Amino acid sequence: GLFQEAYPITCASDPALLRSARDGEAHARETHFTQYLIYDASPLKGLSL
Amino acid sequence: LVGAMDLTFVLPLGLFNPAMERFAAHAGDLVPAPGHPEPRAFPPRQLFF
Amino acid sequence: LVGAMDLTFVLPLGLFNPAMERFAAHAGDLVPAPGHPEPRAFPPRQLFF
Repeated sequence: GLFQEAYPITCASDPALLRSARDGEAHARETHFTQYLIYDASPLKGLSL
Repeated sequence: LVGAMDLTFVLPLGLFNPAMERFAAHAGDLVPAPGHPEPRAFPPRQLFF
Repeated sequence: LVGAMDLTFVLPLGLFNPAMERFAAHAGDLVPAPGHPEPRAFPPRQLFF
């Protein structure tokens, strides 16, 4: 309510994209033919749960 | 000394890849069985998280 | 103090992967000899462990 902001999470359009974006974004398949992916950018990134 | 951090989250759903990012990053990858349509070529409606 | 424990287990047979997940990670892999039918696109009837 202060920044009037929000954050994404780890989400994508395919399970194929969800698999290779696992262990982090060192090799994140961020985009593909029509598909896409969002790596989590958040105060909650880097944590477990 | 315990409490709540409330964070709203944003997920774009069913949007579409822009005109530049429609590549594959390698030739042979995300390939179907040879009698199958490769469903990654149409606009996505699914979402995974 | 040397004790006991039981666990129950779930194993799937014969199921079929959903259509978004029928992909392969790479194109050239799990290929037979060049005159052979590629039986990997068949309904799975086994389970190994």
